[PDB]
Amino acid sequence: AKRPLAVVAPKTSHKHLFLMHMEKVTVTVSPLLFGYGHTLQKAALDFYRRGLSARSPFPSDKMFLYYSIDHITPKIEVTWLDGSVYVPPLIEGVKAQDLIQMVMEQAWLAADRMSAEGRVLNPIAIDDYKWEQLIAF
Amino acid sequence: VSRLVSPRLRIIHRDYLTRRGGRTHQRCSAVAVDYTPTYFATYKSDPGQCPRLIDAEAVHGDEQAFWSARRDFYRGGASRSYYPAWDRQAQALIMLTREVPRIPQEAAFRLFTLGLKMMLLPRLVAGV
Amino acid sequence: TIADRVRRYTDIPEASTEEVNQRWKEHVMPRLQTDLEYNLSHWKKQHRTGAGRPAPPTLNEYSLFSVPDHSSLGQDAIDMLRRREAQREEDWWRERKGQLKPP
Amino acid sequence: KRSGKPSDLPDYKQVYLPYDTAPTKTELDRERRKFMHAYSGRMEHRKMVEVKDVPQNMYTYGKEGMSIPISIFKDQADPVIGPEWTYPGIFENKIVAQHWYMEELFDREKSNTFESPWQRQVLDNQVKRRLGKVAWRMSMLNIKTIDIFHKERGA
Amino acid sequence: PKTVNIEPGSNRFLDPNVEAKAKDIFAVPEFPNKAVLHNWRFFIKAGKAATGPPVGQEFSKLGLKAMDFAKAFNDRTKPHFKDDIELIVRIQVYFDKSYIFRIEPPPTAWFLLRAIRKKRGETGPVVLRGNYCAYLTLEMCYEIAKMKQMSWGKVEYPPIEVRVRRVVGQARRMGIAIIGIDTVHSSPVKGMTEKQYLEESEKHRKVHMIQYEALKAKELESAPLIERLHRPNMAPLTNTQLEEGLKDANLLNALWKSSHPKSLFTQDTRDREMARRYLNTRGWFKEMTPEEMRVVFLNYRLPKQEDHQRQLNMTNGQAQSQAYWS
Repeated sequence: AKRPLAVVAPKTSHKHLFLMHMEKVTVTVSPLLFGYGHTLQKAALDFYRRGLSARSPFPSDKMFLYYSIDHITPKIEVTWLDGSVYVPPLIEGVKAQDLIQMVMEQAWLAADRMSAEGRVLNPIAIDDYKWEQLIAF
Repeated sequence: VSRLVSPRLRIIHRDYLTRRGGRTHQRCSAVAVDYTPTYFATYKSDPGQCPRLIDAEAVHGDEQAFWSARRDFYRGGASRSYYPAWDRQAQALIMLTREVPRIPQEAAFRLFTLGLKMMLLPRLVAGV
Repeated sequence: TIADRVRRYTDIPEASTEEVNQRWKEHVMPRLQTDLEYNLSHWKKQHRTGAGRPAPPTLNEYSLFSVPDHSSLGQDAIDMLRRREAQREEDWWRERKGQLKPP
Repeated sequence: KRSGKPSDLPDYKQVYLPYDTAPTKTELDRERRKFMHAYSGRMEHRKMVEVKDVPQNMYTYGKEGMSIPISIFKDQADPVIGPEWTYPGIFENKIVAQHWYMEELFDREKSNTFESPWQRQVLDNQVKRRLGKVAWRMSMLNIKTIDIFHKERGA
Repeated sequence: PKTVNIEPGSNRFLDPNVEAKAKDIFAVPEFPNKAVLHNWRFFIKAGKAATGPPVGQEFSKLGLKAMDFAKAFNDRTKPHFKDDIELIVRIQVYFDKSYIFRIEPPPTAWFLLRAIRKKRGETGPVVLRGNYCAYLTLEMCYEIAKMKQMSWGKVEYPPIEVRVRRVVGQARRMGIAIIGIDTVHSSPVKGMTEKQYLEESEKHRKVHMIQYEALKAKELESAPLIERLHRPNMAPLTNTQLEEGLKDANLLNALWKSSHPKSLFTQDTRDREMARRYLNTRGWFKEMTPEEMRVVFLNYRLPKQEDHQRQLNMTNGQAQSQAYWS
């Protein structure tokens, strides 16, 4: 780090998992584990669908599913441009809009840490935080 | 005694203070068994050279079409809901646990191990 | 009362997923090839040929995971409950129109 | 709308006759005389009405061997019509396909007396619509308040 | 004189010649998993697509020189086509502005006015117009329905007979009184008595069923595995059970197990009888031994052949034979 990290962070709700600064979002599960109803297995796999959705501007070719074997609880691993991986903790009762919110919210912190070490950052297309917008009628 | 005797599996616990009820600060726990950081090297390679983990593209092509698939035998329209995750694993768990073809080539040495006792007994017998 | 009103949410998916564990460990487990690490590595090879063997499951292989499904069960109970409410209009407007008939 | 309408209207090119016995002129206008009327609306509100532009001979009209001018491709002329039992479900559709008032269908179900084994399918597809006209009726009210017949009507 | 083919309903498809180049142009360039911005729809003639307000404008609202697309259109639509066949173009614009368009056969309303020879304004629903317009006969709708297939990758996703009731209804909604229905008498024939005409239908109309079912059952054997799963019927449950069975799901569970058709996994007496001991406390079905339930608690959407198949599973060597192999 070239400077102490940020203090304040924007606080807004993220619909879609746009590639803010991540480089590879892998989602590991073990189908040997099973469950009917809302479990973590379901919460993580819809996050795959919700990421691969035709709606989210996430690059569909950059998300990697990974069937495990050894009863690996569903892992969601995001890797940023600097290569520091991040597993959003899958607390029980979680679901899609949380993980799409966790990783996107952390995306601003992690992209901040990359911007602290000295990594040059790119222009981002989406602006989840409405800043150039005004509500019109 | 390792809890999950599989030494590569490592149990990680994380308890968090998240805002529930809009104002509160409750205790939420994210318990999980994940692979030891030992088993992280050969997995941050994209081919999944680490075994026990299979690129989903292997068991079938284009999960972009296998998980994004929407029920439509005749449920077209608004009722073309996605598939329930409970079978969408099954059609992939059943594909994982298929018959892989044990070839008789391995069976020869194993057969060469089948007649192990019967013929090694007279070897030391006939060799005095 | 706490562990009750949450049991509305989980015991039935548990009463199910604890019956599959029974079905799994009874019928498929005996005939399950335990050398999976070799088996998976075979499909990572079948994929590097491209012409590999991803096989689709069949009904008899799949009916193991046949379960009471409130995705459908709870739904078509409403619709059938509803096409009785849709049934009690033509049978109502036939009854009302049947009140104008003399005795 | 004007667009999406045919400009050139090809005419019925009879390919081959469906009979060897000519339908003599006398009976032609004896059976066509019956067709100039066609029922409409299926209940007590049965309404025998008139049909404009009646074809002249219906022994030849469509039963076989006439062409229909839906000519679409380059090599596909006005297709010939095979005989009746050569099209699937036709004399079965004759039982099913028609204006069905639900008044007339629910007495058939609660008495399980369907003329056809598909009227159980033309019933659902009819109620499954009317429920949709509600699940859209209400997924709109979650926006605003839409009130029926509250604006002026007519001129 | 000459009947082209005498078979009980083998003309459900276009000629393999015309069906060859049927889907050469009516094909869906596969969805790139992008986020669509605009799903436009046009009527365009055979190959007379212009850069004008009909097409070039909506591109020019977005700055696309639609002088190109019209050519890429005519790179696929100028041949193959009888003159003046107004097609529908389903232009689909993605967030990268790259379009993808499916050309489609003319709207069936365009077909219907051709097959009856009526221009714009001559046709109408009787309640607006007072008269049935041009006649038709079911024999004609079956050929408007052959060039109208929703899945121009799977030419018969809706079976043809199912497709006709659609075009028939759209016709009646335009005033097109077809003869086979809507009238006192069907199409008169010089062949035989009305009875000798009706006695030749009672055989044909039912031969089609074993034809239509088999095609409905072959479809379900390739249908999604979830589709062939068990979904019990709800016609027996009376609307107080049907409501008292929604407050507590336990009843709709024990019901499912109680009336599941026999399988290798549901031949557990205690599992089936555990439910049967739950319902009796709830006063539900009590006089119906397991058999008369399965025949009424079956997925009615099964083709008769297949419901009959699942119903007799215990007879089929028991399902105790068919199991998850390994």
